[PDB]
Amino acid sequence: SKVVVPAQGKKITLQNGKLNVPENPIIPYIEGDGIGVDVTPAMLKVVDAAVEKAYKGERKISWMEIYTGEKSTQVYGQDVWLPAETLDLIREYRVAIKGPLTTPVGGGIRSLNVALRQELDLYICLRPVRYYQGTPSPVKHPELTDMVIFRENSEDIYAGIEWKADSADAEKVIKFLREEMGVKKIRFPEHCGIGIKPCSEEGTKRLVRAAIEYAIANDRDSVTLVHKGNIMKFTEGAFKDWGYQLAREEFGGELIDGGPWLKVKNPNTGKEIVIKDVIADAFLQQILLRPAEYDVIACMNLNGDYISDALAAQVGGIGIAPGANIGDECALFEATHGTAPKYAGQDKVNPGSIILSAEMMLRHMGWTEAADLIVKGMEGAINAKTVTYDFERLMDGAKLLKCSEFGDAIIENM
Amino acid sequence: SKVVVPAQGKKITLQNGKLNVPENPIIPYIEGDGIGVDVTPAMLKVVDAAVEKAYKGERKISWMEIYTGEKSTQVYGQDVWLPAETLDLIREYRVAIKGPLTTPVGGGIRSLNVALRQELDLYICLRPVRYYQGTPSPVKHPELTDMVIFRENSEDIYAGIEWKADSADAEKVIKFLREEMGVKKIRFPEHCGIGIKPCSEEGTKRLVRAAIEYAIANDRDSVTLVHKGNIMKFTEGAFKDWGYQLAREEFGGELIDGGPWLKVKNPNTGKEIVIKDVIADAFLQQILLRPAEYDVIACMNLNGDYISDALAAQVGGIGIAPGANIGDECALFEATHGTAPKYAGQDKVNPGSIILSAEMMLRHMGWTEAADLIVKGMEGAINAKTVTYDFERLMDGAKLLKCSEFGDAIIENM
Repeated sequence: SKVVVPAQGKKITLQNGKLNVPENPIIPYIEGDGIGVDVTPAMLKVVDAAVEKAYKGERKISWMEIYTGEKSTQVYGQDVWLPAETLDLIREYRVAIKGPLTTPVGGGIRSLNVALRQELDLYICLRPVRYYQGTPSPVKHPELTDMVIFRENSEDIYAGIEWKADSADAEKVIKFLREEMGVKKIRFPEHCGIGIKPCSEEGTKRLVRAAIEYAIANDRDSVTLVHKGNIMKFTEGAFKDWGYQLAREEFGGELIDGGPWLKVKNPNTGKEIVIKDVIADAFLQQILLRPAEYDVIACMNLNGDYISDALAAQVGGIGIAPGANIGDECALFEATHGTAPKYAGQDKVNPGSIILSAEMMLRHMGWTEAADLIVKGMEGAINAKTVTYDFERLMDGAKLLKCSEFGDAIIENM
Repeated sequence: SKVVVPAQGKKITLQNGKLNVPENPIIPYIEGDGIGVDVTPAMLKVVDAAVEKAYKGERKISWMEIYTGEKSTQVYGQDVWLPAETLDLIREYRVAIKGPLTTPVGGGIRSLNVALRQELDLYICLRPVRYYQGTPSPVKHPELTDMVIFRENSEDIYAGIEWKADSADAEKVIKFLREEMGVKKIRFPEHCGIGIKPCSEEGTKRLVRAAIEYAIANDRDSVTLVHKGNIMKFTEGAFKDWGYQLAREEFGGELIDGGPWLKVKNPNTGKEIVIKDVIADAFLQQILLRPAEYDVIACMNLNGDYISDALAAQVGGIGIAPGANIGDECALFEATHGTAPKYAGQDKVNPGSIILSAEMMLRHMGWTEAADLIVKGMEGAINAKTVTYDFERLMDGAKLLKCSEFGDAIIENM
């Protein structure tokens, strides 16, 4: 209704579990607030150059701007932060990409990024983190990290189920817990906020299934379920058990030694994938001390959030980390950093996160060639030390490029 | 009743907020399971040598063994994992120290370490992490880390309030949430485990109060409240607001710029302590990229758990990290690592965690001199590269010592 659909261009189609991508697909993009105004132009330009180069003019993306966040209120009016037609247009065109998003405080508005994930049921937050050679790192051996994070997106304490201290609601549920359920375990029941943490069987088996499948499809070496199950037995500990059960039941997993670890034979390469588990706080220690031992990771919403932010910091990629939210019916690729308003409009932030999310988008579309040209470009620009301000501070002998120019530097190394 | 109280020795007394420590105090210690059998002898020996050296024979600790964990079932019978008299004896003698503890699986027994903390209301988990010069680290600059963690111990999802998927209880609370509270936000209400997350005003203001107080008493530069409040507004976000409120209300905090940060003038050194906050997942990134910016940290139970484990890994101290659980009526110092049963009895694990917890014990008792001799010993043994197996693997040119012998090496560098 305020989105203008491209006259040239054809909708991607879902013909039962498989994308049928035309040569001129319409892709919805959300520009993003803050520095989205800098990074999203850089991404449209390098993706265009990568499909122009890989398919020699046969394929072309018809980009369609849709709205969410601060720009949505400037287009539809001050009150609409998430238009109902963004949800419909992402549902319809199947794959979309977005920049950083501002959620307002003061108006009872819950996180717009988590709202897109939940409203569209994009239950997989996929976070690949690997080291790009030559980026400045705080650790001695960043090259040892090559992990892919499957974070569950639709349950955990992120479901937003909570009531304020001293609200009627809070008083009411605390009353139910103490009188009807007999909980004598709340230390101070007055002036007390309450949050609900759900974890279901369906919720964890659909995310773990996608994790093992990813591991078979890419011949990864192991799947690690991380959980804090010693303290949370019926939510986090239920996640590890349902995950091992699904590896037994659906993938024909077998005990290594006398457990708990399983082996799943890859039906294509013949190799064995270890299904193991580690407690979440020991895992935060293990990615730093023994990163080469881990590969595909499956975990719940909050842990997945902490794990990927932590891992993206140790490989030097807080600003070049890609991400995707994948459901059964659509997928949303995204800059995983914030809107950083102080730099907005200055053409200086790193466009690397949304560009590498666009290569995840292209690879998902089946446009592997265009996608390999982007990570080729990326490795070469970073190796050339022809780099953005955030990388140049920490490097010696680098050439400082604006946001837009690092875009050109990715095209030059293609 | 099976503890034998020392014939020589006198109880420490609490004479309103202040410990009155005799020259021959009786200290309860829990030996610990697993490698507790190796580390606790090493600690009794170096603490004895430190008080013998500092006070030239005037002071002496009368050690009293009390029981919890696997050793408790060998002394009181197979069913008693936590004797009621351990709780009483720690309450009574005021300060105790413990080794690692085995919680059994299969018998519905919840974490014995969290049970001691809750049952005794030791609401402060204090975790000091600093780098000891010369220990092998995975990061380029471990020397930049000097932080003290005030983790809340009595609320959060750690209160153990949860019900199994498909249990009657679970069905009942899910029914209450959907019908009486109107929650349409649980994605799959069948086969669903539920955990409760409480956060009260009293609970967070008593921990934040102790954090600021610590900062005044030791002239630390800042107190950072870390929370995941953008998603959990009424538990984690309530923690940051109550913490800033307490810094305004009780410490006379003033706005820096136009907020949110506050300044608290130290009434003894005249210096300004910054009260700031950072989101928990960005913080996990910031301790690795800008560790020199943080100092005292205040946070809830789960975050505090993750933060300290992560920070102890980057300074090389997964096995030499000390810790304390402090309440208004008693304190329990502890090895913060696990029972590691494969090494138990072999005299090879690092006794460093429980020894540095004993220096926290001595400092708490007011025996500062004996306590400075232990960290003097520690720095010198580690600097001598006269070290335990876990440190020697990662170092070149080290001399390998058994557990007991690293104890002697701490006494030799005193």
